[PDB]
Amino acid sequence: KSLDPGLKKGYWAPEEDAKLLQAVAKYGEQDWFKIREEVPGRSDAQCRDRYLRRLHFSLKKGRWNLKEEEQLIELIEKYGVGHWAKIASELPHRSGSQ
DNA sequence: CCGAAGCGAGCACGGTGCTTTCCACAAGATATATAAAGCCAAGAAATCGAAATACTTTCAAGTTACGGTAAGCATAT
Repeated sequence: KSLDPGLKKGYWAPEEDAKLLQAVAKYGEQDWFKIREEVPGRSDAQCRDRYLRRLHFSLKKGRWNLKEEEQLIELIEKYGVGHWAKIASELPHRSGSQ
């Protein structure tokens, strides 16, 4: 993903809405190397996490209400700290980076 | 019948320090036969060493799911 003349380091999504989302109907969540052969300027390593953090549905999002602190408590009560410990390996999509 | 000229010639040259073709017939050669004994000697049958075309495992190579901080931009005070 470095020293490559064919990659693009942009911030927005120019044509990504069509180049990257078609794979949702084309390929599964495996063998991402088939995607980079058709989408120029994008590498599979960043594309995986982009697809993940963009097309996920089950996330703790919204405004901080009077019922979310209990959610945080029961989240940090499942196995422990969760952010950086090994217990993050079994947390479903609850990665530490978020 | 002697005379001249070749001409062949015995005579000398110092002291020492054998092969094969036949009658001779008198022996030889090739002939069994036990019979114990070990070995040499060539033809099959059993056995084992070298190894190649294959199977396990080791080992290099890149692409894989999963972060570690760090920087540019939106919006509340």
